[PDB]
Amino acid sequence: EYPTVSEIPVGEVRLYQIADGVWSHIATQSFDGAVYPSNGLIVRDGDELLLIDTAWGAKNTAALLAEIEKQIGLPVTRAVSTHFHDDRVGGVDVLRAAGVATYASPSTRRLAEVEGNEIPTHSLEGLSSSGDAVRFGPVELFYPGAAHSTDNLVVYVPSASVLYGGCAIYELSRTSAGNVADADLAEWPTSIERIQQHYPEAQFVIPGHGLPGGLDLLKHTTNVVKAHTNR
Ligand SMILES: C[C@@H]1C([C@H](C(=O)O)[C@@H](C)O)=N[C@H](C(=O)O)[C@H]1SC1Cn2cnc[n+]2C1
Ligand SMILES: [Cl-]
Ligand SMILES: [Cl-]
Ligand SMILES: [Cl-]
Ligand SMILES: [Zn+2]
Ligand SMILES: [Zn+2]
Ligand SMILES: [Zn+2]
Repeated sequence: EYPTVSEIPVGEVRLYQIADGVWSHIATQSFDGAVYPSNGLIVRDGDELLLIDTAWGAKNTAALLAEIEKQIGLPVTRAVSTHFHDDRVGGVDVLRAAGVATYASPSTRRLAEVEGNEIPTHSLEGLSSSGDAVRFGPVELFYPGAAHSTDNLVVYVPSASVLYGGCAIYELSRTSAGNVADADLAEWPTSIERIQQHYPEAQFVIPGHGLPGGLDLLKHTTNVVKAHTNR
């Protein structure tokens, strides 16, 4: 039942329950003349919610907050953006105005400022070196090293065995690499290796765009990235 790009009008947000207390949020955006879906995560944090990533823009992120209230009804109190690009931080201003405490690593905040993108308020400590992991409410944040971007984080939900890869992990239907201008193509396979070694127990893997799957999505992503490097 996972919604695909043709099933979500731009401006609307859909939620998909992955496991007890874990949802993905799915939105769509026009970009480069195409339409792309984009995922983030919602994790129950007691009687509150932790949000992972915006819904790629102010309008989409307002729709995200509305859909969360309609379908879940717990307040979003904190949000983490997993790298500095607009599908992760675009809409941070909307979150901030709604009383959400927004977070990102120091590297993400700096890169967002350089790029002209919205800047999450709070700085996450302990994620500056490859292999670093820190617990943050009901998730673990992991910096695997540079991949899709130099700052990209992944998010593990231990209670539900859900690994959220953000844009460092590709869905299976994507067999070519795109929008890699800020990527470290050479390090990306090694960074995925670090993810597999650190979260071998993941049952579900959620890419930044497209359908969830299992841990196969990690090897798939390595295969596609390597093929692009060699092309
Ligand atoms: C423009 C998007 C976005 C940008 C970024 O973060 O680099 C920024 C706007 O936030 N992230 C994307 C990604 O690749 O992670 C792409 S969408 C991806 C491209 N594509 C080709 N076939 C299927 N897809 C999905
Ligand atoms: Cl961007
Ligand atoms: Cl705050
Ligand atoms: Cl706060
Ligand atoms: Zn990106
Ligand atoms: Zn605060
Ligand atoms: Zn992306």
